[PDB]
Amino acid sequence: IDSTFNWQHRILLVRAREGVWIPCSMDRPWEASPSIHILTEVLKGV
Amino acid sequence: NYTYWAYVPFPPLIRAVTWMDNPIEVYVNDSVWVPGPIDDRCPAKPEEEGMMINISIGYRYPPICLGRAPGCLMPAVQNWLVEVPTVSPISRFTYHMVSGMSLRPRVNYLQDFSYQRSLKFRPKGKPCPKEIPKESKNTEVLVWEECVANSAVILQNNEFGTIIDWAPRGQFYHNCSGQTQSCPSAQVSPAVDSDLTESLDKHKHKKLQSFYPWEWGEKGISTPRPKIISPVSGPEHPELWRLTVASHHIRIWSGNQTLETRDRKPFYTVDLNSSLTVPLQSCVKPPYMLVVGNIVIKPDSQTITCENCRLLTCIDSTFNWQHRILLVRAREGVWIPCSMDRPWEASPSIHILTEVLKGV
Amino acid sequence: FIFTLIAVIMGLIAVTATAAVAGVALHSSVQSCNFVNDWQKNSTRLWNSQSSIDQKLANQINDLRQTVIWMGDRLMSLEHRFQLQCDWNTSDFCITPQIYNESEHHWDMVRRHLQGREDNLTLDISKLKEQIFEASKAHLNLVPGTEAIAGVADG
Amino acid sequence: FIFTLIAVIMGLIAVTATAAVAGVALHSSVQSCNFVNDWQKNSTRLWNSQSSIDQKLANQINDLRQTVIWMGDRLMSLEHRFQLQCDWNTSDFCITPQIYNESEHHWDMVRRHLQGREDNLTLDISKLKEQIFEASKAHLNLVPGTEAIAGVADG
Amino acid sequence: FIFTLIAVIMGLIAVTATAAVAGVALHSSVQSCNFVNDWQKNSTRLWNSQSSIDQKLANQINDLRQTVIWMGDRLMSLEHRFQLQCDWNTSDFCITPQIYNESEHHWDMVRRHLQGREDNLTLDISKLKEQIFEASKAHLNLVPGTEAIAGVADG
Ligand SMILES: *[C@@H]1O[C@H](CO)[C@@H](O[C@@H]2O[C@H](CO)[C@@H](O[C@@H]3O[C@H](CO[C@H]4O[C@H](CO)[C@@H](O)[C@H](O)[C@@H]4O)[C@@H](O)[C@H](O[C@H]4O[C@H](CO)[C@@H](O)[C@H](O)[C@@H]4O)[C@@H]3O)[C@H](O)[C@H]2NC(C)=O)[C@H](O)[C@H]1NC(C)=O
Ligand SMILES: *[C@@H]1O[C@H](CO[C@@H]2O[C@@H](C)[C@@H](O)[C@@H](O)[C@@H]2O)[C@@H](O[C@@H]2O[C@H](CO)[C@@H](O[C@@H]3O[C@H](CO)[C@@H](O)[C@H](O)[C@@H]3O)[C@H](O)[C@H]2NC(C)=O)[C@H](O)[C@H]1NC(C)=O
Ligand SMILES: *[C@@H]1O[C@H](CO[C@@H]2O[C@@H](C)[C@@H](O)[C@@H](O)[C@@H]2O)[C@@H](O[C@@H]2O[C@H](CO)[C@@H](O[C@@H]3O[C@H](CO)[C@@H](O)[C@H](O)[C@@H]3O)[C@H](O)[C@H]2NC(C)=O)[C@H](O)[C@H]1NC(C)=O
Ligand SMILES: *[C@@H]1O[C@H](CO[C@@H]2O[C@@H](C)[C@@H](O)[C@@H](O)[C@@H]2O)[C@@H](O[C@@H]2O[C@H](CO)[C@@H](O[C@@H]3O[C@H](CO)[C@@H](O)[C@H](O)[C@@H]3O)[C@H](O)[C@H]2NC(C)=O)[C@H](O)[C@H]1NC(C)=O
Ligand SMILES: *[C@@H]1O[C@H](CO)[C@@H](O[C@@H]2O[C@H](CO)[C@@H](O[C@@H]3O[C@H](CO)[C@@H](O)[C@H](O)[C@@H]3O)[C@H](O)[C@H]2NC(C)=O)[C@H](O)[C@H]1NC(C)=O
Ligand SMILES: *[C@@H]1O[C@H](CO)[C@@H](O[C@@H]2O[C@H](CO)[C@@H](O[C@@H]3O[C@H](CO)[C@@H](O)[C@H](O)[C@@H]3O)[C@H](O)[C@H]2NC(C)=O)[C@H](O)[C@H]1NC(C)=O
Ligand SMILES: *[C@@H]1O[C@H](CO)[C@@H](O[C@@H]2O[C@H](CO)[C@@H](O[C@@H]3O[C@H](CO)[C@@H](O)[C@H](O)[C@@H]3O)[C@H](O)[C@H]2NC(C)=O)[C@H](O)[C@H]1NC(C)=O
Ligand SMILES: *[C@@H]1O[C@H](CO)[C@@H](O[C@@H]2O[C@H](CO)[C@@H](O[C@@H]3O[C@H](CO)[C@@H](O)[C@H](O)[C@@H]3O)[C@H](O)[C@H]2NC(C)=O)[C@H](O)[C@H]1NC(C)=O
Ligand SMILES: *[C@@H]1O[C@H](CO)[C@@H](O[C@@H]2O[C@H](CO)[C@@H](O[C@@H]3O[C@H](CO)[C@@H](O)[C@H](O)[C@@H]3O)[C@H](O)[C@H]2NC(C)=O)[C@H](O)[C@H]1NC(C)=O
Ligand SMILES: *[C@@H]1O[C@H](CO)[C@@H](O[C@@H]2O[C@H](CO)[C@@H](O[C@@H]3O[C@H](CO)[C@@H](O)[C@H](O)[C@@H]3O)[C@H](O)[C@H]2NC(C)=O)[C@H](O)[C@H]1NC(C)=O
Ligand SMILES: *[C@@H]1O[C@H](CO)[C@@H](O[C@@H]2O[C@H](CO)[C@@H](O)[C@H](O)[C@H]2NC(C)=O)[C@H](O)[C@H]1NC(C)=O
Ligand SMILES: *[C@@H]1O[C@H](CO)[C@@H](O[C@@H]2O[C@H](CO)[C@@H](O)[C@H](O)[C@H]2NC(C)=O)[C@H](O)[C@H]1NC(C)=O
Ligand SMILES: *[C@@H]1O[C@H](CO)[C@@H](O[C@@H]2O[C@H](CO)[C@@H](O)[C@H](O)[C@H]2NC(C)=O)[C@H](O)[C@H]1NC(C)=O
Ligand SMILES: *[C@@H]1O[C@H](CO)[C@@H](O[C@@H]2O[C@H](CO)[C@@H](O)[C@H](O)[C@H]2NC(C)=O)[C@H](O)[C@H]1NC(C)=O
Ligand SMILES: *[C@@H]1O[C@H](CO)[C@@H](O)[C@H](O)[C@H]1NC(C)=O
Ligand SMILES: *[C@@H]1O[C@H](CO)[C@@H](O)[C@H](O)[C@H]1NC(C)=O
Ligand SMILES: *[C@@H]1O[C@H](CO)[C@@H](O)[C@H](O)[C@H]1NC(C)=O
Ligand SMILES: *[C@@H]1O[C@H](CO)[C@@H](O)[C@H](O)[C@H]1NC(C)=O
Repeated sequence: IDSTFNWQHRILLVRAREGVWIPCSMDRPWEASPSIHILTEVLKGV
Repeated sequence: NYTYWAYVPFPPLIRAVTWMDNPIEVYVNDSVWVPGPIDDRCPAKPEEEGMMINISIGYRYPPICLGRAPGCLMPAVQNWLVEVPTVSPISRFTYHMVSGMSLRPRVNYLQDFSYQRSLKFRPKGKPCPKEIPKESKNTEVLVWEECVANSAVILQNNEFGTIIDWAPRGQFYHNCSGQTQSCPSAQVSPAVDSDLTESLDKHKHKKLQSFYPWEWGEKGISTPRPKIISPVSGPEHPELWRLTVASHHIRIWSGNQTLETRDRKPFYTVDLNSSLTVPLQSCVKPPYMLVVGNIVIKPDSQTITCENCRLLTCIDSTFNWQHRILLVRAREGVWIPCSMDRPWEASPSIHILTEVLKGV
Repeated sequence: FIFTLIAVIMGLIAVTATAAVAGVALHSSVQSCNFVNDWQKNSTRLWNSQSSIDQKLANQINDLRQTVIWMGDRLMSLEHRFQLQCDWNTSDFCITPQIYNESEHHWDMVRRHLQGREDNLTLDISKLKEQIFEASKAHLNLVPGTEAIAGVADG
Repeated sequence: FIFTLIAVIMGLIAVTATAAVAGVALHSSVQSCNFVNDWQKNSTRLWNSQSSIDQKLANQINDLRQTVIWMGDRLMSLEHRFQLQCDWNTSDFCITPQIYNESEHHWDMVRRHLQGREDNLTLDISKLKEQIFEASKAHLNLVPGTEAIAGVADG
Repeated sequence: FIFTLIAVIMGLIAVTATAAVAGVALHSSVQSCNFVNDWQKNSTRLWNSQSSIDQKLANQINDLRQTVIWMGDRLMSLEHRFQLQCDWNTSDFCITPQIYNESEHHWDMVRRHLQGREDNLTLDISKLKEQIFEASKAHLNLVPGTEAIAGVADG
């Protein structure tokens, strides 16, 4: 804020927000590791 | 070969503590004479003290160094005096004085070796008393209280920065206002550096005699709180004096001021005698350490260099002031490239399948 | 943030002084990751073996500013470490999949960073960390390379 | 907790303002995980690229209450992130194996949570986190499903 | 560091009191890791389900020394956990690959540690953590054993 400020406007104090939870859609089921994905790649290259 | 960036969270490196840091903890082992924090224990690794090291590091802000070298604060003896008024015609006061190694003010060579003073950046706090308290209590107990002086003393003013201290410094002087032209205006220090080193079992005596009453100023049982004001503004450091005070014994004095007549004029004598010294120990704790040796600071390149310095944790009276002390801390994480003989891998999953095929 | 470590093989002083000899070669050129591993090994062990905060010393602290600033740096470092992608074979420190260029980061900048400098000739950590973040995604590195899949699929 | 970020691609203002357009769709309905990934990508990059605490600003702080409270929130969040189970393919944020119901959590509650509300019509985070905790055990999710095992074992 | 948890299945009092009956057997001899898992299950769930710091209570705190000391212990605990090597099948708590000897650590030392003692007859955690750190390297445990490799290559 400096002297160019116009007091026809208001000032609100904000902060960057903490973590949030959101539903999220995927095209395939949840997986923990790509281990099965790796084995598929090996068998498709043989 | 394949070179990758690696992050090392806990490198075996150190960096210098600077005047832009906030104060650190220095522990003394005797709470009777010195305020806290207190720790009477010996260092955890007494056999690791004094291990040699070569250091070549940089800095962003001026490092905190003690000793007699460019960029380091010089140590010198400071005196603290307790004045007890005496209701008597022969003796006017009784004194209890403490002498210890402290920080040395810069000297006004223009005048009779007075202190260089400053009035910039005066801090909030209780002012130092201009009058002697009339209610003495517990003369055997010394009470340390933070006090703001009328003027700051300058500890350093050069290309390494400007260090000023708003704690009071006490000396003996004569008022000289409203007096004849025979009143001396020179300040007098009751104890000198040799009073803490040359003898310890021998009795020490100091006698100050003049035609004018002796005044003590500036008053206040307060310890140095230096701070940088140029080229950067940092916080006060009231713990640096704790390191220097353990490098020598502290001397305890007692005495009085008496009035007599010489040449038909009033005569005032201050007698101080001491037969007591107390040894102290001052230590820092990990991740902090002390670097002791021939420390060289080059401000043009902002480099700290020393050959054959020792790493220490505690300062005691065996310390030799031909060396300097640099305050350091264990460094934070660092980034460095390192090379591998095979490409980067996330998991050994492919590696595991190799021994399965060869196992068959 | 303050510990008393009596029963450890090496204290802070011995860790710092013993590694300084190998630190000379670390400041001169790029070393192998095995050399880097042996250099930081004892420091990592010491900072993973403290038991609890020394309560006798901690309860005497009056000014908390230096402790809070120190804790903020350690918390920030831990948050960044949780997001890094590291090679499986080294666990003491993290080797990222970002290749060292030496045409963008000359060794003089790295040497200045190793000495604790922050001038304009020093390696820029914020710029480097952004490059490493947008190159260590799990969808670019977790799956092994094309040649690696075909290397083992022979049998 | 206090940083001066000069050498970064985007600042906090640019990150907040540029993402607000995509935040309109995020408040209206469930989006794909790629949409969510693109929305938070620059914010995550910014909060992983700070170098060190600005000492010039940090040493001037007088009241430490707000800083300590902020750091306590960050420490609590990092502790909870260490316990979460996440899909391997996304590393910027964590996708849990907990299925969204929409019969227990209507979208209005989710929208109120995204707006930063804490009334009794908002999503209950403590209740949700208990549900996610007792459904994301490593002995229930680490081993791939029966169909996945039989799917690849054809050859 | 200060939370108000109304919408949780169990509070701190219920967790402590209900687990005390099984804690008797835990103090007398070595139990199976499944017994340990069931003993700490509700405590881990409670400490992973807090939503945010209660601001009404946090802004009233005057002396921060105790809170900062508590946060320092939490931060140090999280840093040490980040470098621990844990069995894949248990995620609530970490099982290290370090074998219990019972010729170096008698059960009396372990029982004293479980009661919260720190005398010279108690288990030395700093000494134990150094042994666990020097035996849990990724290049010693990540690759399965020789018999495991040969025990599956039959088909
Ligand atoms: C805080 O920490 C400091 C620094 O460690 C301690 O200071 C030490 O204090 C002790 C006790 O006051 C000092 O020890 C004294 O030294 C003198 C004799 O020692 C010298 O001579 C012998 C003989 O060869 C040498 O071995 C020794 O190294 C010294 O060169 C005497 O003043 C004292 O002797 C007393 O004990 C002996 C028994 O051993 C008797 O014969 C004597 O009559 C007398 O009773 C005493 O030994 C020591 O020098 C100090 N260390 C220093 C200055 O570095 C503080 O005590 C400590 N404060 C606390 C804990 O409150
Ligand atoms: C290793 O780094 C070099 C040099 O990096 C350069 O210097 C650094 C200090 C940083 O400032 C870098 O941003 C800077 O590029 C990389 O080589 C450089 O590659 C870029 C991109 O291809 C070249 O820019 C070109 O410039 C013009 C348009 O401005 C056109 O020819 C091209 O379209 C292109 O954008 C740049 O000239 C080039 N520099 C040199 C000296 O060759 C190099 O890519 C990198 N190695 C990698 C990533 O493997
Ligand atoms: C998705 O969520 C629905 C609805 O969830 C309900 O509302 C939420 C806001 C929370 O309060 C939930 O606790 C609450 O159930 C789930 O459907 C619900 O399933 C439960 C359990 O099967 C049903 O309870 C039944 O009630 C009686 C005894 O009280 C008996 O019929 C049964 O034994 C059973 O306990 C509940 O009626 C049912 N509600 C509805 C509207 O169908 C649903 O399971 C969940 N989807 C999942 C988990 O895939
Ligand atoms: C389980 O622990 C035992 C006993 O551990 C002993 O007591 C603990 C409280 C600690 O102080 C340990 O450091 C201490 O060893 C281990 O057995 C011990 O093994 C060591 C090393 O092999 C034996 O030391 C021997 O001593 C002499 C030389 O001093 C020579 O015979 C050998 O070269 C060797 O160094 C020690 O005698 C032995 N103690 C007993 C009672 O048998 C044991 O190894 C460990 N089990 C494991 C690791 O599987
Ligand atoms: C990290 O700490 C380890 C110890 O945990 C240090 O390794 C030790 O180094 C010493 C000194 O070289 C080795 O002693 C050597 O033993 C024989 C004779 O007994 C001989 O080779 C040498 O003359 C020397 O005395 C000691 O064995 C070794 N201990 C080990 C490997 O377990 C190491 O130096 C430290 N490194 C750093 C970078 O701090
Ligand atoms: C993961 O890291 C480990 C530990 O560094 C690697 O094991 C190391 O493998 C190298 C290469 O074979 C060994 O060096 C060689 O060992 C013998 C010593 O007699 C000899 O052939 C050579 O002179 C050379 O020094 C090294 O000893 C070995 N280290 C240990 C502790 O076992 C391992 O290769 C890495 N795994 C990867 C990259 O997949
Ligand atoms: C996150 O930051 C990235 C940059 O790191 C932003 O992506 C950038 O978006 C702009 C605006 O769409 C892209 O500019 C485009 O370039 C060409 C010019 O011919 C044209 O397609 C458009 O007219 C536009 O000007 C820019 O390329 C792109 N940078 C990339 C992809 O590297 C992004 O918008 C930010 N997202 C959020 C949600 O904050
Ligand atoms: C893990 O995540 C990555 C990154 O999101 C996934 O890669 C993405 O795969 C999708 C599906 O094939 C690609 O979308 C398609 O790409 C082309 C674009 O010309 C076209 O076929 C379609 O219009 C569609 O957009 C996407 O480009 C690709 N993204 C990247 C950055 O490579 C990957 O599939 C995921 N792995 C899983 C789920 O196992
Ligand atoms: C940890 O908390 C769980 C709940 O989240 C506690 O488990 C609960 O224990 C009670 C008492 O044993 C179980 O009630 C029992 O249920 C059946 C009839 O439905 C029968 O066996 C008994 O008559 C008794 O009523 C309750 O079902 C069970 N809840 C579950 C498994 O979800 C557990 O005791 C707590 N453990 C510790 C160590 O604090
Ligand atoms: C990973 O941990 C899980 C969870 O503890 C282990 O699953 C457990 O496996 C044991 C051994 O088979 C099961 O015990 C048996 O279950 C039935 C109960 O009717 C019966 O066959 C036996 O009387 C015995 O009690 C246990 O139920 C099962 N627990 C769960 C929650 O499914 C699993 O084996 C572990 N994986 C490893 C060690 O590789
Ligand atoms: C610090 O540097 C000095 C000077 O380079 C080292 O002293 C040399 O030590 C070697 C053996 O290590 C001797 O052969 C030389 O004669 C020494 N003097 C020189 C080169 O002038 C010292 O070893 C280094 N390291 C420390 C103190 O840990
Ligand atoms: C010296 O003694 C005088 C009294 O003789 C103290 O008081 C000062 O007196 C002078 C001369 O009248 C005034 O100008 C000052 O303003 C007086 N000071 C105060 C605080 O009232 C004087 O303070 C003494 N000086 C010292 C250094 O102790
Ligand atoms: C003021 O102090 C001096 C110096 O300490 C005192 O003179 C000492 O008196 C004692 C007690 O009789 C003797 O043991 C010392 O030998 C004397 N010292 C010297 C240097 O002469 C003096 O008595 C004190 N005056 C008072 C208390 O009025
Ligand atoms: C300064 O000298 C005085 C005496 O002039 C000392 O006071 C005496 O100390 C002895 C020995 O402890 C006691 O027995 C006497 O009772 C004390 N008083 C008198 C009047 O003799 C005093 O201790 C000396 N000061 C210091 C600091 O050593
Ligand atoms: C990789 O090998 C080359 C060729 O020998 C060498 O010049 C280079 O320094 C090595 N890279 C490293 C050690 O990072
Ligand atoms: C660093 O800044 C100084 C400021 O005096 C300037 O002279 C020098 O050229 C700069 N170096 C760079 C940008 O590499
Ligand atoms: C929320 O609380 C208000 C309190 O006035 C109440 O009227 C309303 O019904 C509540 N809504 C719920 C419990 O969904
Ligand atoms: C523990 O310390 C006490 C101190 O009195 C001693 O008697 C005892 O033997 C010690 N026990 C040990 C070292 O196991």
